[PDB]
Amino acid sequence: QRKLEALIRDPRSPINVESLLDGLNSLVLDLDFPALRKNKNIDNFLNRYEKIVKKIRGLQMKAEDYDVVKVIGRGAFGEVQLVRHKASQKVYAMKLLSKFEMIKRSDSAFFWEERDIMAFANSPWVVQLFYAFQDDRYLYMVMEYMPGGDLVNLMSNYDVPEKWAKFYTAEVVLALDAIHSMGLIHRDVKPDNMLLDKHGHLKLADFGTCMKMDETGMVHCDTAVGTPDYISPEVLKSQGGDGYYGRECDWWSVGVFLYEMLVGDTPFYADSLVGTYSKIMDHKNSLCFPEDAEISKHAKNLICAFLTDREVRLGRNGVEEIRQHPFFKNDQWHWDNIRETAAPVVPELSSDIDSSNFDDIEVETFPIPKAFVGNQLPFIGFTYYR
Ligand SMILES: Cc1[nH]ncc1-c1cc2nc([C@@H]3CC4CCN3CC4)[nH]c(=O)c2s1
Repeated sequence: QRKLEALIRDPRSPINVESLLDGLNSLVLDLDFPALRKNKNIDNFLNRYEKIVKKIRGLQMKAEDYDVVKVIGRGAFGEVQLVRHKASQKVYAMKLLSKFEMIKRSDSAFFWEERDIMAFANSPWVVQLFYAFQDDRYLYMVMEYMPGGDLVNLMSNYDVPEKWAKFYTAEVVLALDAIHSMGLIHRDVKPDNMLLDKHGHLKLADFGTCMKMDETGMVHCDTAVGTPDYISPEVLKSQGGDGYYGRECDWWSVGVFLYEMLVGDTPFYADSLVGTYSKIMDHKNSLCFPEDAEISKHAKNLICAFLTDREVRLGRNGVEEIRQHPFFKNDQWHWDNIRETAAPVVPELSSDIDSSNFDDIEVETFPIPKAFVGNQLPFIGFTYYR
C-alpha cells in the first residue's frame, strides 16, 4: 500500500491527485442538469460534493489569469494565443482546443501524447509545456513562446541555400532522434511543426500524431495519419490494413522536407488530396527534380536515399547512417554542438511580445443532455502544473 502512494505522487501517472480531481470535477459537470437529477443516486452525490467541487474549480488556473497579447495561429480545434500571465508577467504561447469540436469530430485522444511529450520530454528539441488546464468548453496548453516563427514562414521569406538546409535538416534529424529515444514515432513531421526559438534554432511543437512503439520498436496502425504532402508510403498503405512499421516513416518526412527546402515545391504536390496520395504510392515513378532548380549530387542523393521504400530507406539501421552522409559534412558545426552555433536566421525581436514572425488572423457550446452523455470524461487527467 506504499506501492499505491508512489502512483499518486508521480505526475507521469494517470491516477495522480490532479487527474483524480479532474475525475470528480468532470463527473459533477456531466451530472448537474435538471433531467439527470430526477435520479436520487445522482442528486445524493451532487448534494454531497457539488459545493466543494465549485470551491476547488475556484482555485484552478483559469483563462482570465492571462492577457491575450495577440493570436499567432488558428487550428481546426481552435487557436494559439501569445499571452502574458497577469500575476507573473511572463509571456507564453497558449493553445486552445474546443471540447465541442473534438467531441463532434469523434477526435478526443490526439492531445495525450502531445501533453506527455511537451510536459516530460525535457529536450532542447521539444517545445516545453508549463501548464495544461481545462474549463467546461476548452483545453489549454501554456507552452514557451517560440518568437522566431515556423519554417513554413522562413522558407517563404528567403531563397534557402544548401548551407542553411544542412543546418535545418540536421536539427530536425536530432529532434526526431530525441522523440524516437522517448519510444515515440512522430508521423506528421513538417515545417509547420518546426518552430524557431529566440536564437534561430529549431524545436518540434505539434505532436498530435505521435504513437508509442512496441517492445520491438514497431507499431500496428491501420489509420493513414499526418498531412498528405509529407506522409510516407507505408503509412498511406496501412489504411488498407495490416499496418506494421517502425520510426523510418519519419526519415521519409525529412526527405520530403529537404526536397521542398531546396527545390521550392513538395515532390508529390497535386491539385487534390487523392492526387498527392496517388503520386506518393507511385514514388518510384512519380519522384523527379526540375530540369533547372540546381542541387549538389550530395543533397539530391540524401533526398532519394530518404524517398525510397522502408526496407532500403536511410536510417533503417539507425540514425548514424544519416549523420555521416556526405551532404552534412561542413565547417560551421558538428552534431555534438550544432544547437550552440549561430543559426542561419537569428530573429530581430524588439520586445518579449514581438510576434512579427507570425502572420495575422481574424460560438458553439454543448446542448443540455437528456440522459448521461459524459462529454467531460475524455479530458479527465489533462490538468498539469510544472
Ligand atoms: C509553443 C509555441 N510557441 N510559439 C508558437 C508555438 C506553437 C504554435 C502552434 N501552432 C499550432 C497550429 C494549430 C493548428 C493550425 C496550425 N498549427 C498546427 C495545427 N499548433 C501547435 O502545436 C503550436 S505550438
